Amino acid sequence: SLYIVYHLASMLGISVTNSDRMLARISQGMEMWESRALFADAQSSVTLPFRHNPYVDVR
Amino acid sequence: PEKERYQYVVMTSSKDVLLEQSNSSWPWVVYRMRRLTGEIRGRGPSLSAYPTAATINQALE
Repeated sequence: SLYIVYHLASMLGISVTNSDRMLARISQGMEMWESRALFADAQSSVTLPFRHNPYVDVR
Repeated sequence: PEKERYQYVVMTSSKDVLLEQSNSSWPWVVYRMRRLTGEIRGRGPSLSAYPTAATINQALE
């Protein structure tokens, strides 16, 4: 949710943010919460294996 | 009895019998090197090797 808030603010700020430095910081907040949101979603379960393993499947 | 132990028949796929005999032996001798219990056909060392061969051939391809 917080990642979407920053990302949407980044899109609006293209036209309405006064300072380039301020827009850069908003975009930095977008990227920061994107990684944290991705980690939080991903770490809850194990990583699934590949479905295609040629050197094993050929046996 | 021993002299009649092996019953031998030659016929066609439409069940037309061409020859019937009874002898003390039959033409065939069957070889096995090793055998898994419950199976009549054997399993030899080249059968043990083929999964390894399959991996090698895939690697070379």
